[PDB]
Amino acid sequence: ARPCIPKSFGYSSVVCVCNATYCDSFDPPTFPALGTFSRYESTRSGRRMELSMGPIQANHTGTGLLLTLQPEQKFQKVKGFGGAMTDAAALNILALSPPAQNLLLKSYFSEEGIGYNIIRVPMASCDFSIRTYTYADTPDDFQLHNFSLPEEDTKLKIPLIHRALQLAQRPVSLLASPWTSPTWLKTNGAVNGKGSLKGQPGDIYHQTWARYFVKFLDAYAEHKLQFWAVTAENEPSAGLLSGYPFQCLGFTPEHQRDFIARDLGPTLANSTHHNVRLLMLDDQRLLLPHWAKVVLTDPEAAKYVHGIAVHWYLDFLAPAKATLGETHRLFPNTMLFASEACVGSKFWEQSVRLGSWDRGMQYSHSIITNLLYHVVGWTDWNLALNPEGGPNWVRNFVDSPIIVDITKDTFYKQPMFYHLGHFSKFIPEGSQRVGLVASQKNDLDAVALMHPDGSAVVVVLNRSSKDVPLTIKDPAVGFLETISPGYSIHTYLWHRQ
Ligand SMILES: *[C@H]1O[C@H](CO)[C@@H](O)[C@H](O)[C@H]1NC(C)=O
Repeated sequence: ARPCIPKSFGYSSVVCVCNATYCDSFDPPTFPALGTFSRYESTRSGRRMELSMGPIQANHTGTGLLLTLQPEQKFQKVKGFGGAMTDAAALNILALSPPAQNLLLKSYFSEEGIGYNIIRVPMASCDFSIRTYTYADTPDDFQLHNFSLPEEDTKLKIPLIHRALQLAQRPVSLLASPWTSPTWLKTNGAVNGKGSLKGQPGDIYHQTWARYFVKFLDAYAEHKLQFWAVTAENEPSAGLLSGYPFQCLGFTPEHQRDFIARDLGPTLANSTHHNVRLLMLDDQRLLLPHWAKVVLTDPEAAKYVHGIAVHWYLDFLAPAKATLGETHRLFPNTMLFASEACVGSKFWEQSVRLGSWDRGMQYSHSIITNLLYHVVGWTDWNLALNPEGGPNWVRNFVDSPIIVDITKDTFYKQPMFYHLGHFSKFIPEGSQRVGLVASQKNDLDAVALMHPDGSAVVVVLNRSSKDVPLTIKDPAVGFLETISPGYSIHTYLWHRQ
């Protein structure tokens, strides 16, 4: 194990420096006997996922807040955690020396890292690319004979994905999402701007688009990479806003409904990739529960939809109860998955804030809220960016857990990285969220889950400045006496047998 090498850039906290020959890492996991718990702590004051151990006694010496585990109250099962392998992220990673590259990849997917098991893959270009393009830019090739993968996939994205799964501690699932389709298939013949597919669901246009997903999946299959799921379109509501800058393809909720039912679903279901999951929406949760009602209430469409994917930033504000909550109630069997979660856009804030503890807290808090509202998985945006928040052919407006400084063969791990880690590293796929009852009103954000092996995992986030005394109870083991320091994030682990 190697500790974090702190560096400050004038913000609330520090970043962990990593170069070609050094990067903070964890030792293989070793779970303690019954009556003992493990604590991983990170604090704005510097500490980064530091490990410590303590006892779980049958005696309760705490007189403050009490969180009781209710393993019997069971909810959703976790799919996993990850990030997007965009053109930008791959260019930044591939800009470091090979040795540095592996330390970065291990940071994310290795047991020595935080164990990512999900990777979102853009289908062709998006705003985080250094050039506009699709897999079939040659006009009027409805049978997609010239469909092919550019250097971005074959030289950048794909090789990095392979290297990721190799280092991968756990099985990694791949999620694919399109931004725009060839311009000749669109009403406005542009990669961006207000424009949807031409004609209506069912014609040669929509059929050509549907085929495109299959062509993508084949091309990747040819490269020994199979996907777990695909989104019907990235942020489809954006393609309805006149003059949208990023590559898009607008779909009204009705249009997505007819498209899934008429073209995408049938075409996918009739291909050798029929086992690939189809996720709808993949947009801001403010569009729920409406978008859900329009699509899922149509059997011809619903039968093809495995789950609803949501985005929603952090700098802004949204009500989870009215959005994720209501949607689960109306459709309890359609999983909710977070396909994109970024932050750092406030018009007054710098795009990339090296060491910002606030942005980290926004991730852990947002992940906790999602978990409390049935979400089964999390997919961060760009896996890595430069200090300017790029490259982005349109404009930099978001941060990233890892920032690469190309000119010094070094990369920085932001508070964001560890906050994500507090979850992704200790919540393997298959884990199931369970009850965690607070004895009284408090200022902490907590969530409990049960590993597939039965052990317990509890994350406690303290966004306040004051230290909060806390007692955690597992009816089967006893009481865990601890303290949640102001501006900290904890993750407890313990055997229940
Ligand atoms: C960065 O890695 C360690 C950590 O600070 C440092 O000692 C080393 O000199 C740096 N790498 C190089 C070769 O500059």
